[PDB]
Amino acid sequence: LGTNYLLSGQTLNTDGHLKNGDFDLVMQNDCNLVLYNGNWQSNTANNGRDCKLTLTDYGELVIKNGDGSTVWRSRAKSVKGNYAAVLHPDGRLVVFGPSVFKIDPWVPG
Amino acid sequence: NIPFTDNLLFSGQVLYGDGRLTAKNHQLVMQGDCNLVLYGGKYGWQSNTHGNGEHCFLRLNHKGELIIKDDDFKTIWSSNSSSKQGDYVLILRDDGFAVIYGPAIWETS
Ligand SMILES: OC[C@H]1O[C@H](OC[C@H]2O[C@H](O)[C@@H](O)[C@@H](O[C@H]3O[C@H](CO)[C@@H](O)[C@H](O)[C@@H]3O)[C@@H]2O)[C@@H](O)[C@@H](O)[C@@H]1O
Ligand SMILES: OC[C@H]1O[C@H](OC[C@H]2O[C@H](O)[C@@H](O)[C@@H](O[C@H]3O[C@H](CO)[C@@H](O)[C@H](O)[C@@H]3O)[C@@H]2O)[C@@H](O)[C@@H](O)[C@@H]1O
Repeated sequence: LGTNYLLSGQTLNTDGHLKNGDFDLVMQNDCNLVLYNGNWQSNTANNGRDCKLTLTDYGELVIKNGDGSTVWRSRAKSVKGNYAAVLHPDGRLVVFGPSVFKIDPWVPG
Repeated sequence: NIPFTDNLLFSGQVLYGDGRLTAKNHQLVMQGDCNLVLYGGKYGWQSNTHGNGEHCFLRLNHKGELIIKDDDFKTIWSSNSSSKQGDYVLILRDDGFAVIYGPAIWETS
């Protein structure tokens, strides 16, 4: 996982961080997704155990407990594709998508 | 202006004079010789624009198009990935791909 972004299909596991300078996003053990120094939280403390942050192919951020039950969702959705949730240096977590261009250094093209 | 993050380039931000994005061993450099070069992956990548202009710069606009302009605003290279109006981000990912995502569909604030 990248240090400051999350891609669709990826998981920010329990006690995992996304960090950009002083802004520290934590998917906590108590199920609360907290953006430290960013005055933002999902407000889902004690709503489950072994909670994980995912990003759907429609650009929706989802918090699921250990059994895979949805605890919280960002609600905003767009077209099927590849999205990226980025911790902006000004202290906002932003979902961007879908992908419109890619540089591929793994294939000569 | 927006503060810089080593692996990110947001809409409006500019790279030039060997300014670059880095992630692990990967580097995406807007070189002084007007060539945009990705050093990394297996084969790397280049815009193949060495000497096509002077004092060139890279800029991601608010439609998701990534462009190399010279000192006189002559187009040197373009991603030709123009999409919906909004905020975009170019990410030099940990896996070597440099991907443009947008528009922004959700934010914490
Ligand atoms: O300063 C930002 C914000 O702080 C407070 O919200 C974040 C806290 O929300 C809950 O209280 C918890 O999720 C807490 O998490 C800590 O305590 C847990 C219980 O001990 C623990 O399991 C977690 O690992 C973590 O240590 C969050 O820290 C609140 O005061 C907001 O008003 C304020 O904006
Ligand atoms: O692995 C990335 C890429 O490398 C090769 O293309 C990039 C080179 O293209 C031109 O030769 C130059 O832009 C060169 O830049 C270096 O040399 C310049 C002078 O010749 C100098 O001004 C620059 O600062 C830099 O030192 C690039 O390195 C090629 O193998 C690609 O296939 C490959 O993908």
